[PDB]
Amino acid sequence: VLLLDVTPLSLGIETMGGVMTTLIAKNTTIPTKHSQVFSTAEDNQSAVTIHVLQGERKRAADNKSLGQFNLDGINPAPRGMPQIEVTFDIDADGILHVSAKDKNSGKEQKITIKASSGLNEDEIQKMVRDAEANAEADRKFEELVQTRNQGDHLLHSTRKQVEEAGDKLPADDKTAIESALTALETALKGEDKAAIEAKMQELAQVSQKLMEIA
Amino acid sequence: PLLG
Repeated sequence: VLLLDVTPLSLGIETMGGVMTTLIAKNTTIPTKHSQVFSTAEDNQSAVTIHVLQGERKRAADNKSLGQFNLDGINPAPRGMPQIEVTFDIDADGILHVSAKDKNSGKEQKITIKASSGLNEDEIQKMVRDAEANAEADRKFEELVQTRNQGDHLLHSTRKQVEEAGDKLPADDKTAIESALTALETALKGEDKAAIEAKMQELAQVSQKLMEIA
Repeated sequence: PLLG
């Protein structure tokens, strides 16, 4: 009332692309508890890595690591189907508890992080200045990661549809699409957004018939 | 989203 325990920085986890996703926002009052359901990046994924982050930078690597931990025992499934509920709970005493539960398996790993873990009053002031200093670079990064994952999904999606299509697909139209997927997957290996979009553009244009079937 |  003359005083608040607040989170001086945001707390979250790394997600696909090397982006920090925020669970508890900067300048949140303690105690608190926020949960979010995540899934797998790839088919028959048997584990996820929960990499815990303190900071305001959109790039996982530019934020402060508080630890990591694995949740194994993910049963086979298509990617983006499993439910991994990640929850951050900070109690009154200043302790953070990150849990990851497979809502199928009922499996669960926790990690506990001392109130004293992370960046001292100084490193925090730098971190906030550096975030403002790089809202452009981080915008432009985020936009590319979005673009990549969109490309990635469109890649994996177009492969399923070709298998479930099979015989039903003109020889012609399959080749044209085998070429465009090979080109997209190569451009996803790069850092050039425009290049990714143009391979994505190429696939749309030559996929028209695969979509009807599908 | 998804984790690796």
